[PDB]
Amino acid sequence: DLKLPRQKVELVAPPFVHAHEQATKQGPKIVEFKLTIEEKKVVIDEKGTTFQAMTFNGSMPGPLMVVHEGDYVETTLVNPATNTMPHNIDFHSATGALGGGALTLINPGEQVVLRWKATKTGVFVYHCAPGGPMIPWHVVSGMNGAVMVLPRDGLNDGKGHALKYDKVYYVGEQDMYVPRDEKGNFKSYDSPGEAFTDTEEMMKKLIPSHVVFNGKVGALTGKNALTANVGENVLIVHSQANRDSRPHLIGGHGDYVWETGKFGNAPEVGLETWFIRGGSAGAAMYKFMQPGIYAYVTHNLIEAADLGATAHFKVEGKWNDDLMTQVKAPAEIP
Amino acid sequence: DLKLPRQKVELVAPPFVHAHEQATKQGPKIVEFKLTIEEKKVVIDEKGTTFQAMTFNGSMPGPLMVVHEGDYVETTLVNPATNTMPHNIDFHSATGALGGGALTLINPGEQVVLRWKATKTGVFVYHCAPGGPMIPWHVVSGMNGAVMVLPRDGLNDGKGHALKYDKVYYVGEQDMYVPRDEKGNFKSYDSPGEAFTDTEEMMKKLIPSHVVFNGKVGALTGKNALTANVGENVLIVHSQANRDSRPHLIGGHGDYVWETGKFGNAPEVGLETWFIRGGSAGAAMYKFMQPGIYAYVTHNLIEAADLGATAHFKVEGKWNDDLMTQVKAPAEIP
Amino acid sequence: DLKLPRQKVELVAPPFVHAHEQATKQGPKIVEFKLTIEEKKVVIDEKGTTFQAMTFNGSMPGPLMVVHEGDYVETTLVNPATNTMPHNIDFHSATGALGGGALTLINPGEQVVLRWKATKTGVFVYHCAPGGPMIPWHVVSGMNGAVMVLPRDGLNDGKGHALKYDKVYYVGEQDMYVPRDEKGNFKSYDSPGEAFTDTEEMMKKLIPSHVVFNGKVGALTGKNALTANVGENVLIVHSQANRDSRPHLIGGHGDYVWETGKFGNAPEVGLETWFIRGGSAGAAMYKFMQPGIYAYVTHNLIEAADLGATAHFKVEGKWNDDLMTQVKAPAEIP
Ligand SMILES: OC[C@H]1O[C@@](CO)(O[C@H]2O[C@H](CO)[C@@H](O)[C@H](O)[C@H]2O)[C@@H](O)[C@@H]1O
Ligand SMILES: OC[C@H]1O[C@@](CO)(O[C@H]2O[C@H](CO)[C@@H](O)[C@H](O)[C@H]2O)[C@@H](O)[C@@H]1O
Ligand SMILES: OC[C@H]1O[C@@](CO)(O[C@H]2O[C@H](CO)[C@@H](O)[C@H](O)[C@H]2O)[C@@H](O)[C@@H]1O
Ligand SMILES: O=N[O-]
Ligand SMILES: O=N[O-]
Ligand SMILES: O=N[O-]
Ligand SMILES: [Cu+2]
Ligand SMILES: [Cu+2]
Ligand SMILES: [Cu+2]
Ligand SMILES: [Cu+2]
Ligand SMILES: [Cu+2]
Ligand SMILES: [Cu+2]
Repeated sequence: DLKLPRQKVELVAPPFVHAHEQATKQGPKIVEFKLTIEEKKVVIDEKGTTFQAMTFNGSMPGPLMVVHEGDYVETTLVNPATNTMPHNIDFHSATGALGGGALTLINPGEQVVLRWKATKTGVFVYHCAPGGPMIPWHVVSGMNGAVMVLPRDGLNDGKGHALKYDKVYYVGEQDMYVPRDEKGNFKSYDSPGEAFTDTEEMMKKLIPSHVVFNGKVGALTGKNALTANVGENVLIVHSQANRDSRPHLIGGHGDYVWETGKFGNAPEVGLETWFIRGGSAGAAMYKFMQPGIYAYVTHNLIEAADLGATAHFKVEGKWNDDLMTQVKAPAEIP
Repeated sequence: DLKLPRQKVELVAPPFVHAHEQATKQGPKIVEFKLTIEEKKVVIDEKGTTFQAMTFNGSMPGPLMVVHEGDYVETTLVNPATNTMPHNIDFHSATGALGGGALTLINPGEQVVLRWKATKTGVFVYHCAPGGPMIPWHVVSGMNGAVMVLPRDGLNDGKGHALKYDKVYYVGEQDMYVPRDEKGNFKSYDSPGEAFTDTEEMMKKLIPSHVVFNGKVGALTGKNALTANVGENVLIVHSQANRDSRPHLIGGHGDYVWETGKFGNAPEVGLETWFIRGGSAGAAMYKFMQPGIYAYVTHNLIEAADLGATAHFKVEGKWNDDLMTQVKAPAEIP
Repeated sequence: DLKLPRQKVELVAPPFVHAHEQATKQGPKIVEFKLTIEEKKVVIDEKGTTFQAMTFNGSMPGPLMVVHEGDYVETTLVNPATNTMPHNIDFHSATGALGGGALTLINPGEQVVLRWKATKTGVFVYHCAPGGPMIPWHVVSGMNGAVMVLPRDGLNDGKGHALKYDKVYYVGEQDMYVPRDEKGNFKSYDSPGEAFTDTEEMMKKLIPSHVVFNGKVGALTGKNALTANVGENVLIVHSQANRDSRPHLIGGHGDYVWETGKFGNAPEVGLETWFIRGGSAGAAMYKFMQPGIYAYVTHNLIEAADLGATAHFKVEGKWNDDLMTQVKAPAEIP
C-alpha cells in the first residue's frame, strides 16, 4: 500500500550516531534498519567480572536509530539460530501492539519485519519484552537502545529559535545484577539460562551490582572518552530502560534540556543535573566554553564512582580566565 | 456561617470514579463525602500472600473524590469500634492543620467532620498520618487515596484549548512491606499490631516486597482490565503516597501529562514515561488509536513484572496499518 | 586583570542565610567568601549515634552562598593542618575545571583561592570531590552545600510579575551510611579513615541508615523549628548532593516551585510535592495562610518519620475558618 521512497541506514555502535540531517527538505520516507540480536558473555568491569548479556547488534546500549517526524521506520529484527532464547522489540516511539512487541516475537532462527509511523517527536527507548518475568530480565541483560525522531525543521528552543548541534552522542545507562557467591565474589555462568535463577532473585531486591555506560565500567574513557572543542554544541542523548538516572556534566551545564525527552515540549535552560525516568530517554545540549577533562555522570556519586557510571569528555581549546581562574595556587595557610 | 448549597457524593471503588462534571456552570458548593475506615487482612498476590491492610472505605487506594475549584469538601471520617487503632486524614489539597490531620484524629468508635476549601487545582494525595512512626506505617498499610480538584472550565492544554476526557480511571500504586521468615516464606500476622515490629524493620530498609495497583497483583487485569475504544480520550490519575513511580502505557503515550499533577501548570505533550513523586498524584490523558491489549506499568520493569505493578487495557476498534504493520511475519532467516 | 569592586560576605550557619538583596542596582562585583574545612565526629540522632563528618565551615550542609548573575565568586578554601585528608571544592554553578575541583585540591595545612563567574542563575550544589571513590565518600560524609545566583531584577513568576520572599531558609538533606555491628548497633569510629572501609561497603548497597536535615535528626525542630507568620512568603532552598528527595510542606503547598532549581525557567505553581534530583538544589516559595505547626518532609514517609528527614515550621497568626474548619469535633458514632 505504502508508496514512499526507501532509504537504508547503516547503524553505528554507541556512543556514536549514524549520519543524519537535523532540519531536512525531505518528505516522509520508509527508513530501513536491521537489528541482529546477539547473546554473549562479556566483561563489565576492570576486575574481569563477566556478565551474560543479551544485545541488539552486539552492543549495550543497542544503537541509536535516527529518523524524522512522519517517517516510517521499517526494522528487520533477526534472531540467529546461534541464540538460545526468543526475543522481540518494543519501540516507545510507536503506536499499537505493545510498541511492536506483540508483532515481533521470534525464535532462534527467525526474523520479522515491523514498520511503525514516527508520529511522536523526541528520543525514546526501544527494548525487548518477550512476556512476563522475561521482560525485566531481557532488558537488564542489555536488550535496550533508543530512537530519535527529529522535527523536520530541526530542534528549537521554544522561544522561535533554532538549536543546531555540532555532534551528538548516545549514552545508554545499564543497571546490571550480578550475583555473588558465599565468598563474596561475583559469579560467572555458562549461559543466560543458567544465570537466570540467581539473577532474578537479585533483581527483585532492586539494587544493581553495576551501573555502567556503554556496557562496561570505563567504556567512555581513555582512548574512548567523548570529545569536543570549545565552541561546539554537543547533544547528549541519555537512556535508561529500567531505572532512574540523574545526569550531570561536571564543569558544565545542560544549556537546553528535555529531561522527559520529547521535542513537542520546550527545553528547560541552564540545568545542573537532570532526571531520566526509568523507561525513557532524555537529551541535553551544551556548548562547551572551557577546555580540559569533564566527567559525565549520574549524580548518585556512589553509582558514578563506585558502580561504574562515569564517562569523560576531553575538550580542546583555550582556557577562559574570565569564567574561572585559580587566583592563588595551593599554599601554606598564613 | 457558610451558606452554600450542599451536594452529596456516592463514592465508588477504584479504579472507577464517581460521576462528575468537567466544565460546570455550578458555583461553589459544600460537597459531602463519607469515608469509613476498615482494617482488614487481605490477599495481595496470586500465591495467597496475606497482608494487614488499613483502608479508607475498604479499598486500596481509597476512592477518588472529585470536586471543583472553590468548592468546600466536607468529609465525615468514621473509625468504627471494630478497628484497633486511631486514624486521621491529611489532604494534600487542603490548607492548614497538617492537611486536616491535626483536626481529625479519631479513636475506634468515633467520627469527625472536617471541611476544607478547594483552593488548589489538580490531583492530590490524601492519607492517614496519626503521628510519628505511625505515619509511614498507616500509609504503607494502604491508608491513602486521592482527590481531584477540577477547574470550573474543565481542563485545558495551556495552548486556550479544551481537553475533555471520555472516561477517567484512578490507579493507586501501593508499596507493601511483607516480612519473610527464615524459610524465605512471607509471614502472616493476626492483627496489624502484631505485624508492626517486623513490618517496621523491613520498611526502614526501603525495599518493598510488592508494588501493586488497586491493592493486589493482577487487580486491573482479566475481567477487571481497564477498557477503552479507539477514539476515546482516557484520563489516568496515578498516585503514590510514599514512593516514586514511573508510569508508562505500553503501546501508547501520554498525549497530555501533568506529572506533578497540578492544573495551574500546562500539561507536557507526547511523553513515553512520566514520573509520580512519592507523596503525590499525577495525571495523563491519551486518545487511543489502536485496538488490542495494552499494559500500563511502572517502568521499573522488575517492579512491573515481578513485584505486581502491571494493569491492562483492553481496547476495541479497528487496527490502523498506517500507524503500525507487520510487514513480514516471523520466518526462517534466508 | 579584573578591576571590579570587592565585597566580603560573613557566612552564617544553615538553615539561615546571610543577608542579601533580591533585586539590586549594583553591578557585578567580586564577592569574597571563606570556607574552612572541618573533619569532626558528631552526633546524628537522638539515641546518640555518632558519625565521622567532613564539613565546610563546620556545618552540614555547608552554608548557603548568595550572589547575583554576573558577579564573580572568589572563595578562599582552607584545609587546616588539624584535618587528615585532602579536600577540594566543585561548584555546580561554575564553568570549567570540574566545577573548580581540578583547581582546589589542598592538603591539610594548605589553602587555595578560586574565582568563578556566576553566569547561570538558580540554586546549585557545591561539594568536595577529591577524585575516584573519595568523591562519594566525602560528599556523603557531609561535604556539600549550595549557592544561590539571583537575577539582578530578583525573582519572577514567568507570567512579568515579581516574586519577593520575606525570608529564605536553606534545608540541606544528607543521606548517611552508618554501619552496624553483628549485635545490630551502629558502629563508632576513631577517625574518618577508620570508618572508610565499612562505610564504603554500606554505601555501595545504596540504602542510607539516616536521612537528615541540617546534620541531625530533629535539627530543625523545638527551639530550632523554622518560623513564619501568616502572610509571609518564605523561600525554601532544598539541596541533596547525592540522592533524590521529594519535599513536601504538610498543610501547605509550593506556590511557586523551581524543582530543577534554575531561574531561567518559570516556576511551576500550586504543587503538593516536588522533586530534588540527587546532585542538585531546588527552591519553593509559599505564602503562609494558616497558623500552627507544619512539618516539612521528604515524602518518602519512612525516611521522614523513621530515618530523620522531618523539619517543623511554627507559624503565628489568625486561623482561617474559611480555608479549613473542624465542623464537628470527634464524637461517638451515632
Ligand atoms: O520547543 C517546543 C515548544 O515551542 C513552541 C513555541 O513556544 O512551538 C515551537 O515548536 C513547535 C514544535 O517544533 C513548532 O511546531 C512551533 O511552530 C514552534 O513555535 C511550543 O508550542 C512548543 O511546546
Ligand atoms: O494549562 C494551564 C496553563 O495555561 C495557561 C495559558 O498558557 O492558562 C490557561 O489556564 C488557566 C488555568 O486554567 C486559565 O486561567 C487561563 O485563562 C488559561 O489561558 C497558563 O497561564 C497556565 O499555566
Ligand atoms: O521566570 C523565567 C521565565 O519567564 C520568562 C517570561 O515568560 O522570562 C522572564 O524572566 C527572564 C529571566 O529572569 C527575564 O529575562 C525576562 O525578561 C522575563 O520576561 C521566560 O522567558 C523565562 O523562561
Ligand atoms: O559535580 N560533581 O559531581
Ligand atoms: O514498553 N514496555 O515496557
Ligand atoms: O502530608 N503528609 O505527609
Ligand atoms: Cu530479548
Ligand atoms: Cu517499555
Ligand atoms: Cu490510619
Ligand atoms: Cu502527605
Ligand atoms: Cu573533602
Ligand atoms: Cu557534583
